[PDB]
Amino acid sequence: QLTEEQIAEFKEAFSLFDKDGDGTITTKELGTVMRSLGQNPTEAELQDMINEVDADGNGTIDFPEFLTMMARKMKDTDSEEEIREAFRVFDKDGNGYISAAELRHVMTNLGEKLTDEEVDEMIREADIDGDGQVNYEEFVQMMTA
Amino acid sequence: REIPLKVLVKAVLFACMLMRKTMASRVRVTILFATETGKSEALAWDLGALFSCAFNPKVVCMDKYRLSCLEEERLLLVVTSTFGNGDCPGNGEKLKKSLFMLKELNNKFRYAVFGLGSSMYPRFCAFAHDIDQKLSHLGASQLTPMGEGDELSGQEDAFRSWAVQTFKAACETFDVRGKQHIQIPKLYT
Ligand SMILES: Cc1cc2nc3c(=O)[nH]c(=O)nc-3n(C[C@H](O)[C@H](O)[C@H](O)COP(=O)(O)O)c2cc1C
Ligand SMILES: [Ca+2]
Ligand SMILES: [Ca+2]
Ligand SMILES: [Ca+2]
Ligand SMILES: [Ca+2]
Repeated sequence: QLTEEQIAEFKEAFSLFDKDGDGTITTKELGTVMRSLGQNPTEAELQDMINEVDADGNGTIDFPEFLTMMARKMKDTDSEEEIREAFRVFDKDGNGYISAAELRHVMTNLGEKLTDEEVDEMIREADIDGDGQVNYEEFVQMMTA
Repeated sequence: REIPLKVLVKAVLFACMLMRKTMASRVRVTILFATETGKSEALAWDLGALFSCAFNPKVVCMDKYRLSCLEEERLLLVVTSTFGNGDCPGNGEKLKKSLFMLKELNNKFRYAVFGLGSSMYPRFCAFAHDIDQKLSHLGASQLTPMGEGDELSGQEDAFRSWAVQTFKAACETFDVRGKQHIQIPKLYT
């Protein structure tokens, strides 16, 4: 598994955390995004996470450590639940559908305020049955390409 | 400007894979509630929000709780009102029958209790006091003293007061790293 396409997406995903663009993710840059997503880890837990992915034990996470992890965790079974936990982050009402607003919400929380247009397209970017929404089936199909 | 959904999704999958692990390594906490008009359940899920800042809380109605569990708990929290004459709410009689039948407990876990009541009645928060007194007898260590939210004199205020104090104590007996710096909700100031 692992096609340059997927790797390249994981790099841009990595960048989302490495906001300052130095090539490493800090315990600080991690907390910021997790709290943006409604996750509430304690400072000591933040270092745990950083320490788990940090293979060179140098204090932070570089893309390689990020790729190393995601590539492994992806091809696994736990993904089942994890991918689903990823859905909930978006589906706040747990109605089984990620509506336009919900997607807006998360983005604005990530400090990314977009017009209602680019948001509706950011959806049809995976809306199999064109219902202007992303269900679980379409969400999981979008994670595993 | 912007991040393709397929990318963002991979990033949030990264965070989720991390929270899952630190969460399963936190200490489990069981929050039991019994309620007739729903005020105990609301406070119960509020207790869960506050406890989510350091622990792995679970909110569970008294009638869906299997006593067997008492033998594996680390910390049991109870939020229930009282009725009739020291009577339990509807969804609390099943557990009531049990807890008072139970003569022994090997796992001397930690527990704290908070009951909703109303000063008007002579048997104030009697059901909450009933389970609270029963647990000490059984051997469990009272984390914090039983609280009482008087329907007439600021229930929430009392709850929140007890919620926060019971939490700062839990972060203590369980050795919670960064104890004094955990950012809790805004309502508990
Ligand atoms: C018929 C009736 C009997 C009650 N008896 C008591 C009582 O003996 N002791 C007490 O502390 N509160 C008593 N209350 C007040 C409830 O404990 C209080 O209304 C509580 O807010 C309801 O909580 P809940 O929403 O969690 O069920 C009684 C209320 C009603 C309507
Ligand atoms: Ca960085
Ligand atoms: Ca590193
Ligand atoms: Ca939804
Ligand atoms: Ca759809």
